[PDB]
Amino acid sequence: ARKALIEKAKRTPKFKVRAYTRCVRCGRARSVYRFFGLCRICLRELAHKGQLPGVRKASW
Amino acid sequence: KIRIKLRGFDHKTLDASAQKIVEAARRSGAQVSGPIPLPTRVRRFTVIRGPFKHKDSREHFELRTHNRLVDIINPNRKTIEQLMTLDLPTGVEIEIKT
Amino acid sequence: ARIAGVEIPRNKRVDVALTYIYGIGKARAKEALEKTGINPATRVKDLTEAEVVRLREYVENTWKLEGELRAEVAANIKRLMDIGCYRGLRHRRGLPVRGQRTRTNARTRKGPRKTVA
Amino acid sequence: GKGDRRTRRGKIWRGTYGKYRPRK
Amino acid sequence: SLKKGVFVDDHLLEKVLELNAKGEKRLIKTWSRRSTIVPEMVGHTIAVYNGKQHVPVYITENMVGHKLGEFAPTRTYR
Amino acid sequence: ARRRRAEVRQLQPDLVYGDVLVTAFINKIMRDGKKNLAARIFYDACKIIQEKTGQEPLKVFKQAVENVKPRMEVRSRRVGGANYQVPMEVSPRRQQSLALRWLVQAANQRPERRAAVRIAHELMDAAEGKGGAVKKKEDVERMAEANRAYAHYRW
Amino acid sequence: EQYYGTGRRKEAVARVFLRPGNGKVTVNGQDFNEYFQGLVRAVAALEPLRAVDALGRFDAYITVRGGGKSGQIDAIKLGIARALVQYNPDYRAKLKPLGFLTRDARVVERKKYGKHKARRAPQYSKR
RNA sequence: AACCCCCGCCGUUAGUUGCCAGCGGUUCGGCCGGGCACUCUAACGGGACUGCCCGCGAAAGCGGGAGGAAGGAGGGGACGACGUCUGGUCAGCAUGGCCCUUACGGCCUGGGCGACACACGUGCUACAAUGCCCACUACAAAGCGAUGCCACCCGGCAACGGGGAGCUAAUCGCAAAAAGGUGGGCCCAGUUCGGAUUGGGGUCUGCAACCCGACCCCAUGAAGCCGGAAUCGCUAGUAAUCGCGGAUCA
Ligand SMILES: [Mg+2]
Ligand SMILES: [Mg+2]
Ligand SMILES: [Mg+2]
Ligand SMILES: [Mg+2]
Ligand SMILES: [Mg+2]
Ligand SMILES: [Mg+2]
Ligand SMILES: [Mg+2]
Ligand SMILES: [Mg+2]
Ligand SMILES: [Mg+2]
Ligand SMILES: [Mg+2]
Ligand SMILES: [Mg+2]
Ligand SMILES: [Mg+2]
Ligand SMILES: [Mg+2]
Ligand SMILES: [Mg+2]
Ligand SMILES: [Mg+2]
Ligand SMILES: [Mg+2]
Ligand SMILES: [Mg+2]
Ligand SMILES: [Mg+2]
Ligand SMILES: [Mg+2]
Ligand SMILES: [Mg+2]
Ligand SMILES: [Mg+2]
Ligand SMILES: [Mg+2]
Ligand SMILES: [Mg+2]
Ligand SMILES: [Mg+2]
Ligand SMILES: [Mg+2]
Ligand SMILES: [Mg+2]
Ligand SMILES: [Mg+2]
Ligand SMILES: [Mg+2]
Ligand SMILES: [Mg+2]
Ligand SMILES: [Mg+2]
Ligand SMILES: [Mg+2]
Ligand SMILES: [Mg+2]
Ligand SMILES: [Mg+2]
Ligand SMILES: [Mg+2]
Ligand SMILES: [Mg+2]
Ligand SMILES: [Mg+2]
Ligand SMILES: [Mg+2]
Ligand SMILES: [Mg+2]
Ligand SMILES: [Mg+2]
Ligand SMILES: [Mg+2]
Ligand SMILES: [Mg+2]
Ligand SMILES: [Mg+2]
Ligand SMILES: [Mg+2]
Ligand SMILES: [Mg+2]
Ligand SMILES: [Mg+2]
Ligand SMILES: [Mg+2]
Ligand SMILES: [Mg+2]
Ligand SMILES: [Zn+2]
Repeated sequence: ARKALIEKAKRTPKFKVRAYTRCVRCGRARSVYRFFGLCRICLRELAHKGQLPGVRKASW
Repeated sequence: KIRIKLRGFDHKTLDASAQKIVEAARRSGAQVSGPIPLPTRVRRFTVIRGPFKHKDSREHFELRTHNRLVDIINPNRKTIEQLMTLDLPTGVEIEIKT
Repeated sequence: ARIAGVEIPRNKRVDVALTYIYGIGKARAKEALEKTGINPATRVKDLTEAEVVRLREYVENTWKLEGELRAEVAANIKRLMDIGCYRGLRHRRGLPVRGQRTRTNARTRKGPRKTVA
Repeated sequence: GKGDRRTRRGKIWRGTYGKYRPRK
Repeated sequence: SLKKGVFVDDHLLEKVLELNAKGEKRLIKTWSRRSTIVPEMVGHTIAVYNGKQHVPVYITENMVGHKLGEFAPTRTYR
Repeated sequence: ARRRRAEVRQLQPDLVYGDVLVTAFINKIMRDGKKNLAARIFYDACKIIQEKTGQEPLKVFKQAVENVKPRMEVRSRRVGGANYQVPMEVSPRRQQSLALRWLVQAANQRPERRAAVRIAHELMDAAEGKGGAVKKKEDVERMAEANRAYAHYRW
Repeated sequence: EQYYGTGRRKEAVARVFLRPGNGKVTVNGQDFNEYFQGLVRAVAALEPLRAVDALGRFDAYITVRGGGKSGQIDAIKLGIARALVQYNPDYRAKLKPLGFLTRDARVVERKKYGKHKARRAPQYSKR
């Protein structure tokens, strides 16, 4: 229940509300931002790689 | 008449390029109001630093979107064709109204 | 005066008086006043006798209440009781009727704490 | 209080406008 | 609480309406517990599901506006 | 608080009498940062101050605060073993903070409904002597003189 | 003729325009004794005047906006201080010693993560 | 430590933000003429270094004073050593070994994670008069919105429904910020405090609100008169208190 489950979230062969968020890299379901389409985890890895342009370690 | 908007992430390049246009357009045509730095759009994103049970010490960063403004009042063709081949951006968002 | 035919709010503002009537609240309190032309601030004690009948006749006929109201609310439950629905069975075990918490709290429908352990 | 499901302070806290508060 | 169109899965009526013809039986397994009890549904026997099995719950004119699921308990300790 | 003696926090003088003491007393009345009421409420009392007595509220306040200024109190200690209640001196800074606290605390202890009348009556009775806030002062002063025995360990 | 001075405090900012005249003073419409009715610290911003005696000798049209009400009065407390010190150099001699010329760094602290109010930590336990 | 960021003072670059500050006009709303003063706006700089006076001292440095928006780290953040906890997570992902393979894998419908005789943690709302209610009136910051936020008028007690303008946004909207100001009523009562509970009626989302959503209106109004032993946070724009935003998402 991990691969056939990320596949389920892709086809959308059925009703509206049933479709839901999902991470692009991993396949997470919770803590998945729409902006990037990524889970909070990898987003932090990538943001440390600079692979997310404009993003920078904020501080104030 | 003509107007230009320059949204961009890296304010470093968006500041120098905002200068380039003012350099040419002015020194070859009508009057051009100086660069107006608009209020920046900012999207922060706090996120649990760890991959698990550690709801605190969570790291957070931002994604600024700077805006700069410049206006060419009279569409002199002398500036029109130069500001159409002299430019050379890399990540700036230029737009033009009328 | 004995307005509700049984209930007897007195010696305090009329607008709050009928509130103490069962089946009457803050809303119908403000309505009954206007729907019979009556000063809200005036006290129940010092008031026109004719007005007494007026306020009484109105509310006592406009909408049912009291013992018959209570038996009405109780009937709506009696049916649930006999009907065999999930809504009634929560009145049965005495549990909440909103599917709300039961692992904790819900003391209001469970009464005081039974403890034991 | 901020708990009364039927008043100003209540709708202010609850996040709704409702009858007991202005609208359109 | 829903008001425009008192929803109730079609396969419910599609199965029971033919019963309204020759006034046939009532034995039939069901799943649309989220459906309303049809006004014309009186006098029948839809075995509602609860996650374990079908409850042979009989209907009466008193149980109508309510959902068909109500009369099919899910928690095993009623 | 182990390092320095920590500078005493200076407060802005009154915008009605110019004395820092008045505002300090105002702060104890205050609640949840609602400093608006406290000032008003204090002056509200002053209004009732003159109505009752011909005295000005400024002096009656200073008289009330003085009569509730505890000269000595008791503080617990550990003699490397047991635990007495040593009687001893009282810092000037403290005498005020207390004379104001008890004043406010005892102020609310009164039966009256409106707060201002409670602080007005309290301030009168305090300036007089029969004030309840004055009792919390007369009372504490005893504790000290009773234990005058354990004064040897004054430190 | 005129005078001027800005006043910042808590996002709030204020331009102070001075003009010789009566006691007339009004910020952004509304009589001053109306834009600060019921508020006791109202006369605070005007305090800078009682120092120079010019309480009854000057008028003022003020433009203040941003931040909360009370913080504004302090912005004017400094805005006016910058004013009468402007078109009057040697007036400074007895205006800084009295303390009226300072931005007042005091500002609201940013809420921290793992906290409740930048400092108020959550309820500790062990059970 | 310092080099980076926000917040304090200031200057230069910038004029669709801003102001009769300046004159004119005005349907007297910065709406028009008009200007960069100011406010604001986001770029680069300037300034603070025990540099100056005094007392001690070998020095480092400390104590006091002047000037300064700001003095010895000005306030806040980012940043957390060699390591320790056989700490945490193979369920985010990766991975050695191990196990199943018409199955320990896959599809759906319905159920459960929402179960309640209890116990602990974290929290919300209150027990009221420094208060509650109703009407009127003023002041924020930071944020988000084109199959999305919706001004304005109509219906409705209301949530909402319909018509319909503006807006790839310092130009339009979410948008009354609340406490507070003024006015008015309540007069110490389990009360106009308190809204738990529940009966009935109803709006929205979404195939679908029994299990199991949220919101509105009427009615019903519980425990609770400051909390046993014990225990928590906070040293300044902090605690306390008041309201607003966003992520997540039908
Ligand atoms: Mg799989
Ligand atoms: Mg979803
Ligand atoms: Mg609990
Ligand atoms: Mg509408
Ligand atoms: Mg209902
Ligand atoms: Mg219906
Ligand atoms: Mg078919
Ligand atoms: Mg705060
Ligand atoms: Mg210069
Ligand atoms: Mg003019
Ligand atoms: Mg002039
Ligand atoms: Mg005119
Ligand atoms: Mg204009
Ligand atoms: Mg003109
Ligand atoms: Mg520049
Ligand atoms: Mg320094
Ligand atoms: Mg030096
Ligand atoms: Mg030196
Ligand atoms: Mg010498
Ligand atoms: Mg040396
Ligand atoms: Mg030497
Ligand atoms: Mg030397
Ligand atoms: Mg020194
Ligand atoms: Mg810091
Ligand atoms: Mg470091
Ligand atoms: Mg049990
Ligand atoms: Mg335990
Ligand atoms: Mg109102
Ligand atoms: Mg209004
Ligand atoms: Mg405003
Ligand atoms: Mg945005
Ligand atoms: Mg969209
Ligand atoms: Mg219309
Ligand atoms: Mg409607
Ligand atoms: Mg209407
Ligand atoms: Mg609509
Ligand atoms: Mg229409
Ligand atoms: Mg259109
Ligand atoms: Mg726009
Ligand atoms: Mg617009
Ligand atoms: Mg708006
Ligand atoms: Mg009582
Ligand atoms: Mg009474
Ligand atoms: Mg359906
Ligand atoms: Mg109680
Ligand atoms: Mg404990
Ligand atoms: Mg500390
Ligand atoms: Zn991921």
